[PDB]
Amino acid sequence: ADEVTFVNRFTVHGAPAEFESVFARTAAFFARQPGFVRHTLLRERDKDNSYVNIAVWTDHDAFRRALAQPGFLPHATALRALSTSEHGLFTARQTLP
Amino acid sequence: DADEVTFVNRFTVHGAPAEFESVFARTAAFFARQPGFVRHTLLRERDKDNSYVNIAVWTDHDAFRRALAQPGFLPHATALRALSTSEHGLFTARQTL
Ligand SMILES: [Cl-]
Repeated sequence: ADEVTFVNRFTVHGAPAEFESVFARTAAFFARQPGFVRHTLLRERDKDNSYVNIAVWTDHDAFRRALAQPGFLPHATALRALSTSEHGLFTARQTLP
Repeated sequence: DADEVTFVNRFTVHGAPAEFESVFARTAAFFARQPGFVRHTLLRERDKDNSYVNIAVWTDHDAFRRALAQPGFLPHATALRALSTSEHGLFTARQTL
């Protein structure tokens, strides 16, 4: 299978510190799932309420098994309370180096 | 500031995706010769032919800006403008695992 990259754009409606806490707990959850490779949370420079998360998984099935975990639900609910999300699943076509 | 910057550029490709990808490879190689270039990833949305995201990391904003100001960037920018629409943002990494 090929690696998949999940890209999630967040518009944060409450306090960014609270969002980062909730996000940190979400990321720790995913980080102990089989097939998790890496993640980066990015904050937009000219804004205070704009974030993008990039998460890499070994394959599509590992990503969906993680998302299907009942243990994700509290994290999904908390994130939904604090933010509007637009997400997509991608594959990498070029990487340099 | 002196913070590492991550440039996120979302593209809708209206010409041939193969031509878009080829132009991008040459664009990335140009950037790879620029001081302060860290890494480049071109992502394609799964089961869309026409939706891409470039993630480009630079040691700081000034190194990025200077790269975009080089005369050598112009042919690449010109080719991308012929083939795609795009929306960009500049970000700083907040969390990583
Ligand atoms: Cl990442």
